[PDB]
Amino acid sequence: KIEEGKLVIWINGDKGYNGLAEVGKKFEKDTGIKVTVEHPDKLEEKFPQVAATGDGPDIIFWAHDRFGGYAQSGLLAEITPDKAFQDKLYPFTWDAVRYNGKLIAYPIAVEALSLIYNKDLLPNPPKTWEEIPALDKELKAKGKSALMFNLQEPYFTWPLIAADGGYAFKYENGKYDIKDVGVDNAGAKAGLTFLVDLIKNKHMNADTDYSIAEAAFNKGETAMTINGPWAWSNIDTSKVNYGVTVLPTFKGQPSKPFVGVLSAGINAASPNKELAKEFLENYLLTDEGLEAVNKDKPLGAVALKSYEEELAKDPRIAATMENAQKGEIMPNIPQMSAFWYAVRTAVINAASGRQTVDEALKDAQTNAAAPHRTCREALDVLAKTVAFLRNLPSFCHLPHDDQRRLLECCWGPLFLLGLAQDAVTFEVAEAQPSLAAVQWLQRCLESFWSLELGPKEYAYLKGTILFNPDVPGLRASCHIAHLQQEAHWALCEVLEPWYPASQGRLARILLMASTLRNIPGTLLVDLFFRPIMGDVDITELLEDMLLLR
Amino acid sequence: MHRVSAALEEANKVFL
Ligand SMILES: OC[C@H]1O[C@H](O[C@H]2[C@H](O)[C@@H](O)[C@@H](O)O[C@@H]2CO)[C@H](O)[C@@H](O)[C@@H]1O
Repeated sequence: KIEEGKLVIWINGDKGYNGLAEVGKKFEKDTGIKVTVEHPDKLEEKFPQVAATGDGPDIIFWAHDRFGGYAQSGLLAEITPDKAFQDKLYPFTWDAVRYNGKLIAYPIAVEALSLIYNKDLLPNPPKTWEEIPALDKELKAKGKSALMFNLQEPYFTWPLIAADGGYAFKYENGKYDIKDVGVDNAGAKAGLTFLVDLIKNKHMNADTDYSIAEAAFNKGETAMTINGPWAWSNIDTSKVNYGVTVLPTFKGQPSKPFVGVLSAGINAASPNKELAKEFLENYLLTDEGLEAVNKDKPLGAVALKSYEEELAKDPRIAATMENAQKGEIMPNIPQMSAFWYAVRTAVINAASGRQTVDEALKDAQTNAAAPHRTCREALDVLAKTVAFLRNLPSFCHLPHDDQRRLLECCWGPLFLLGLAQDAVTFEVAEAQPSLAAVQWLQRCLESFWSLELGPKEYAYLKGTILFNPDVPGLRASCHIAHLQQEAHWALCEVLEPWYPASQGRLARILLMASTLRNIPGTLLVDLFFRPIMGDVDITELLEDMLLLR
Repeated sequence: MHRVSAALEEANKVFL
């Protein structure tokens, strides 16, 4: 349960975990305390998962922007660095780790996204984004690209989005306005609109991720790329003469990259708080310490004044700083999680074409500024759905095995059809279901709200969905089939007064109902119930309300 | 086994 006498450390996979491991070996040889450095995936969300239960690592490394939330949740311990030690680090990096007036982590280094270009290919990197498309046009003539960076993380595309006017939370009087979100204003829209047009014009792929971008650049397939200090290490070992410089300017204005401060926090549930402090203060946060780490993968501008002055001569670090000035420090408030997820969803939906720029930034702006009013409405619909089945003798008189069987694969469509008729727009704020699925869910749902069905149509349709003869191992299969046919005949008579239009309505409603049946029951739980009642077994819960279990 | 229509309309009233 977080073992005593040992020290487990978690750090992102793109950092110099090997260099850190070495500092751990030196630490282990001196104190006799084992130190294991792990780098799990989705660490950003995996830490809080276990941290709450009481387990997890003793020390956690990540940008300050997340620590604020972990603090509120009570997953971190307030560090106790004596005055003397504080003076060794820049007072500028101490604010990044200060939440509600308490230091919640040790500052390690300041990182900022910069433009990395291949000198041999581009002796002169572009000054503006606008001039990139044309630059890609000819580079292609030689089987090469112009720009290639990760599009799966809004962190990389933010500089462009905020360039014109986009921003997370308005800042005034040393305070953040959790209600003022600028992710769907004129500025943000233009920026993301440019990014999309780059994909549409085949100047960039939508599925491009971190790995793809890195490989493509280190192999000389792309002329430029956007990354942080940690990425300079792998480029060196590759035959590429790169150069780190200021990011392109969009619409005359500079790109404002979010500045982050790599920080180390101590788990509030660890019995090695002292062993931790000792390690982060007398080993890692030292000239030799940060050098070992930096040696593996660059840390940018280290918080340790002494070691910072040595690397200050590095032209690459200077570029990172130039870019950092143009940008702004990341907020560390609890809502930052909701923000990032909302933005991540918008950028990916727009790049993949599942949504338009306006549609994407529309939902993000609403989700970024998060009520579980959605879930509470799903619960009402579910209960409603139970009352609907308790009535309707046709279903109550069916064999119990059939009742449980029809329920096992119909509660989904039945429930969704309930949300529709109950007129409840949803705000999926999941601060892991696939975006494609979620997007498909709402499209179908909005399809019902625009078709404007009546009370009869809904009722007869529900019958068509409930009594499904195709359900494997069904006893009263023939009778159920006769029941579905009746509902289908009724659904038609309610649409019979026609001359022209009602004809395309039956096919429309029908196909729409079919898309409902193709929605993962698992997805429904994670989107409407889990967030309010933890893990849940709908089939089980429903058989209880209907006394079938 | 018939007139399931009238039944459905009545049973789904809870959603009005
Ligand atoms: O993409 C959203 C993500 O951005 C930041 O994460 C960065 C991290 O700070 C960098 O040091 C490096 O690891 O790349 C990450 C993005 O891939 C935020 O710190 C993070 O909370 C946010 O979700």
